[PDB]
Amino acid sequence: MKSQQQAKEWIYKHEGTGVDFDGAYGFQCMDLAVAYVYYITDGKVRMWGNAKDAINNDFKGLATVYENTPSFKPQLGDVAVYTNSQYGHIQCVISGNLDYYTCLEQNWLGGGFDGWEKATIRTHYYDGVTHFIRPKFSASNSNVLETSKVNTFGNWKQNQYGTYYRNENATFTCGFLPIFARVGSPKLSEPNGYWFQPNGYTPYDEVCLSDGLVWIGYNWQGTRYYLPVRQWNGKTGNSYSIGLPWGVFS
Amino acid sequence: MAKIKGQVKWFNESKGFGFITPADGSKDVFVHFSAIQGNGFKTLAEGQNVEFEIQDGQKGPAAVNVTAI
Ligand SMILES: [Ca+2]
Repeated sequence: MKSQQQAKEWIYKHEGTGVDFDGAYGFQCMDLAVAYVYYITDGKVRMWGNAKDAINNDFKGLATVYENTPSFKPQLGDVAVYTNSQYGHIQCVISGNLDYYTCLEQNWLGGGFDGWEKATIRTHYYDGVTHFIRPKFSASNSNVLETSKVNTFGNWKQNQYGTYYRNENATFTCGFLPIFARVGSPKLSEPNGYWFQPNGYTPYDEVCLSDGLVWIGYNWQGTRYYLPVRQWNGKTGNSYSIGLPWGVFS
Repeated sequence: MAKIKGQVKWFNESKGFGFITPADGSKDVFVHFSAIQGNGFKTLAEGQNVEFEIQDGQKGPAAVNVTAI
């Protein structure tokens, strides 16, 4: 688990940037909070759902949900949730008092899809937040996530087309949003495939780095499929990094 | 530079997403609630005419600028 200071630096380092691990197209409000909670929990908590659903996730003892009571002061690093709209809204608190708080957020104005709205620091006079999710920060800075075996390049094979690939036997369960599986090759330029539905799952036997994504390779009804499963930063060696998952592995 | 016509195959108004089947008879296109052009909508109904642009992203083809009829 990471420190309050690292959350502070993360929040400000992302001021003005588009945060899009993908999932939904553009810079949505839940994309920012999902990326943030993933980061400060060193990878242990990947929130699923819409913005309003965030208070329903399993925080694995790494955070407390609080209701917004007229006495409650948000703190730096808290996640502010709006539960009483259709799909909700969510923000990364920077500072708080009893009259207002300030936060980093995406899609407050509705520009996330079109891209003209990026993560922005705004002020809110308690205009709909119903809960605050407080991380249980660690006292020291942590780099667990950055050094994790998942973010360690290790050994990969490579074919003549530049696809890095490995054998791996595990199961992947799709998260909240569907993902389009590609026939025959892990290539976003392959137009054939089918929509892997949320909460569906498959065993898989191969993992690939192709087209800026990590993919799983698996077999289904006589056909070989490749499913994109998270972002890859495009780099090999000690610069290699991959993003938060689009499902759950086991 | 036309926009595709298509049908809301289904939409889950609780979760905020569904699928549109283009007229050109290609891949089912993912539609997300953020892609419906504001104006007090934020929900589409099963089997209704919609016109939209198609964006190809890492997760698959997604519907942009979705408009009723
Ligand atoms: Ca996104």
